[PDB]
Amino acid sequence: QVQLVESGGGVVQPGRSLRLSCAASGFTLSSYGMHWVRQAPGKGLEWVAVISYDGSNKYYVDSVKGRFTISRDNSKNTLYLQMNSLRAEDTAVYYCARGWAYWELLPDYYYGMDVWGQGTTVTVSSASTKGPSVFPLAPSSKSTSGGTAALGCLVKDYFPEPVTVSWNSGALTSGVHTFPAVLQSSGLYSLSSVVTVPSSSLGTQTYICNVNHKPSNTKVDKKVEPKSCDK
Amino acid sequence: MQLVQSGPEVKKPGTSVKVSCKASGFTFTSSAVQWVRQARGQRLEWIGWIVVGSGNTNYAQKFQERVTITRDMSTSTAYMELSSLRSEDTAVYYCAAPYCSGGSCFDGFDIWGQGTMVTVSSASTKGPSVFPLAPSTAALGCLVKDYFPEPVTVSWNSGALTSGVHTFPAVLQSSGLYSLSSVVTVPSSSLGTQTYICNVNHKPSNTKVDKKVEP
Amino acid sequence: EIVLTQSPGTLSLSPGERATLSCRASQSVSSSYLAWYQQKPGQAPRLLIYGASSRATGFPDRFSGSGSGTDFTLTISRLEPEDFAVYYCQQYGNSPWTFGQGTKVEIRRTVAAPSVFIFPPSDEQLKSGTASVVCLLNNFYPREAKVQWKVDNALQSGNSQESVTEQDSKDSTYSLSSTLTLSKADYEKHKVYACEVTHQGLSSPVTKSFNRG
Amino acid sequence: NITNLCPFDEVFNATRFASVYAWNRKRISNCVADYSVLYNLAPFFTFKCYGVSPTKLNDLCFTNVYADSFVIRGDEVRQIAPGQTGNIADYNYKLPDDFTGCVIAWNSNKLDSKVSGNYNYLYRLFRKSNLKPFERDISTEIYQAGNKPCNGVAGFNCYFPLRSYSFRPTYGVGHQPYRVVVLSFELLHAPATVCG
Amino acid sequence: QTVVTQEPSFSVSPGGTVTLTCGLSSGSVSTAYFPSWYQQTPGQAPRTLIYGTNTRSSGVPDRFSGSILGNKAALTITGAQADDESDYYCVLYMGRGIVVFGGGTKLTVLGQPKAAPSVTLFPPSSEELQANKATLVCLISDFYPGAVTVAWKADSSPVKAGVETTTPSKQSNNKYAASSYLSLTPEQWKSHRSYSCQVTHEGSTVEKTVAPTECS
Ligand SMILES: *[C@@H]1O[C@H](CO)[C@@H](O)[C@H](O)[C@H]1NC(C)=O
Repeated sequence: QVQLVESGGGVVQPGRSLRLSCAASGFTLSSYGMHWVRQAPGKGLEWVAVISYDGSNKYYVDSVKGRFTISRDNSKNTLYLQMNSLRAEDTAVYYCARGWAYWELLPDYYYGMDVWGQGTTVTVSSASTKGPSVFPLAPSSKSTSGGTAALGCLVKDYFPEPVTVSWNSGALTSGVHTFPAVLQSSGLYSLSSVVTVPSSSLGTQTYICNVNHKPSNTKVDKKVEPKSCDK
Repeated sequence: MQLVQSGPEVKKPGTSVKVSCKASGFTFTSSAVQWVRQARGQRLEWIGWIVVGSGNTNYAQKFQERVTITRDMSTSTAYMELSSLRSEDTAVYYCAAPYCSGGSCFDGFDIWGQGTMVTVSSASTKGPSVFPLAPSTAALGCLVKDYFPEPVTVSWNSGALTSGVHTFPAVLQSSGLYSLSSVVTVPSSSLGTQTYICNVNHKPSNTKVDKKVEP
Repeated sequence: EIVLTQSPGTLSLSPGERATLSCRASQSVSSSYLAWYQQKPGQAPRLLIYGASSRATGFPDRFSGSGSGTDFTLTISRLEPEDFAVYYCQQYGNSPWTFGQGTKVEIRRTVAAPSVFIFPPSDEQLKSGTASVVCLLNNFYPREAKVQWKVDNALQSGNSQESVTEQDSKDSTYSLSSTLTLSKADYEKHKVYACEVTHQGLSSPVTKSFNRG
Repeated sequence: NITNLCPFDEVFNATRFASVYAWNRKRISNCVADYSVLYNLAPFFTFKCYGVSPTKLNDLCFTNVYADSFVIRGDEVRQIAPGQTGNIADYNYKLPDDFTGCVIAWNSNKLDSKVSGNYNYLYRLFRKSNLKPFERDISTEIYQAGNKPCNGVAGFNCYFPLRSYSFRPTYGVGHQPYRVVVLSFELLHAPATVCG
Repeated sequence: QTVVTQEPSFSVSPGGTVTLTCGLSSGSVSTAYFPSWYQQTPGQAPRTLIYGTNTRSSGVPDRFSGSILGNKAALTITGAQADDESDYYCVLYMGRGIVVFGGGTKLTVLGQPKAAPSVTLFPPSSEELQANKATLVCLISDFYPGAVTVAWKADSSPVKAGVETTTPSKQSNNKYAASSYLSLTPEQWKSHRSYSCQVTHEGSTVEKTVAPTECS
């Protein structure tokens, strides 16, 4: 089955270098040209690089001239993309696409791409990797004017994405909302996980949220209690 | 060097339009052509561009629709199609094209046309009403109303005497019609001697009107 | 795209001039993508200077100019007599290829008094076309012209026909007239007519039509 | 003696074809040629030759041959010929005056045209020269009429050429896609190649 | 440098026929440029729709057609269906290594009507305040469509400092949700008597307020 595997994505410090790898299953890369095209969140797709079926010529876009390299290996059927002199604007998800062949002789300035793989994300970030900060989120005493109230955990100032949040060791799944994290002014990440439960459950069930971060290898458990504004 | 257009048109308001530009004096294997709009005492407006390498064109914001151009590679001519132009388009169209020979040539539009007369109205071409003007050192003249937009020429019985002739232009009226006049002042206090004329001719429907003027 | 609106408007000049023609630009238009066309009344405009770069193939010398990417200028010095007509800015490069406004030139001369005379309508209007009063002037210099009327117990300006000619070949002089068409079938409600024209050197003339019928 | 033949069916019966500009240039060597089977084709069949009687070839033993073929709009099949003027002749493909051999033309109406119309063939339009017969020319840069440096903006007088065809599903024979193959074998007989 | 222009976004009721246009600001578009049309759903890989300007990709339903109109590549869709709402992209070719995309167009099918938004606000926790740091979280959930505006008031005065917004994201219930974070110090959090987050969605304005006295 014609499938492409992209690997090497991740978060790197600015100005460094890396090698993105693409493996092809189903056919031989020597019979087709290949495309790397990137897409940034909140942006549109932007053309990055291509290689023809013969390896005779190589073209790039003006923004990337003289700083990155593309190469291919017919023996093991591999496609290598060398990233050098990285800058923050290149944080995006990249895809490898396959186009028409010399098998089907078509005019020059070849027509490109028919299907592609999942791609992989890269983040050129200067922020350092440090563990998350976890706090509870208790609805106000005046915020319980309905049959259901929302309570949660707020995680902030952690790096990098992703981070996993669970409730009562995964025992609760209904009513849980994990809003996506956003990058702040400091270049860090923060989000909140909020679950809705009815008024009778307040004070009768113990609720704990578990936060796990693989890159920092950090696991934290935090109890959630609706602040009883008594006296 | 030579660029020829179509003739005058008195055409009904609202079917279609044919207009032509034929060129000569240069290699018309590869060139460009331009079409513009111009009305009397009025702004100059862009219409379209083509030429014979490929059917390609663009149009102004007011003319994307209802405007088409035909290459017509034969005879070095090109045509253009109430088209679907409203009544307020009694304007001159002209033609434009640069000189080219061999492929590399000039940039500007030096070869230009001569103009075409397209008129949309009630379409009632009849002999214009011509009226005298008795004088009151003095002056007097000739008037014409119901004065169809064909260029009408008024003479002074000698094909001469241009010492104060006042041929005035034409303007739209409430009925959509066009009126003009021609008035001359007398050289001296000699109104009791010598007579002039209001000879007026109409060429398309050849009608000749003749009369004396006397106080 | 269209903010051309050339600065020179109505200017009159005698031979021995320092005329400056200037096109404004919405954006920085590349050189050789401009044109200046000379139109003469009665014929098509001609191409003289393309892109403020060089003159045409064959045309009079001693006038040419190069301008900036937004302010495109050229100079006219000691013009020969027949170069008195309109100019036009023409733009390339950017679709749509819009055009300019136009600049007019003429010569000083006097204005004092064009129209100390008047002509009443003829008596054949009872069965003629339409009751129109003719009010003429001769040798008025400026383009601007204000004409007023005073009809007997009638103050309406819905319909009024005025015709103006161009400059005179012999003396470069304008001249116009007002052919005011009004109600013909009635011929009763309008007895007293007037055709007044005002100029600074003309003061307040008098135009009292003789009572008709 | 030998029972080995020249592979020709793969060209005549090809999976797909070439474009108007550019072409395949195929080389054949060390085999026997029997063009009698070439007689078997559609009745719309044009086979006109120069330099030899059309049937007296199999006994000949001349040198190498070159293979190339493409598709052209219907009328100008006459326009391709030795040394006469023409836009395709002076811009895409010229044939030497002293050429030996010939070309084969036939109709491909049903195989090519689609109901909506297939846009896959196209030819150069603004070459500022007249290319010699039989030299390669592949290029994609936008043409410039000279004068001032348009600088790759595709504006006035700086035109991108080509203007691919239409190939309507139904149309007159004048604008009907025709498949043509140009056959060229050399001479001087010393590198004897194919023979019979 | 050539730029390809596209319409931002269209919304059409189901079952209709709509046209999408891709144009060139520098000149005419010919079939030589070889227009191509692709579709993308966020977070997934795009799928080939149209190449050849009249040829549909393998397995593509015949409800989509491609053509050229004037100087603009045109895509015609007949029988609008819910799954068709997505981003759409045109691809144009300049010779030998210059291929460009358009501005993109988001196509949405007019299906479910307006959904009432839900506002929930959280003042800074006691532990966070003890950490000499304050953040108020005003979250919006179950709003449709995603066109949303936010504002913050302290003692009825607009506040633009310390505010960060989250882009709305589609939820499992075919709705959008997001939140806003107001970052303030405990002293200035005590400075004002009240703090409110206001949300505007399709002309509907919702205010939600807490006061420091509630956290005392
Ligand atoms: C191509 O294949 C068909 C199908 O058998 C055959 O009839 C025809 O002769 C072949 N073409 C040539 C040139 O032999």
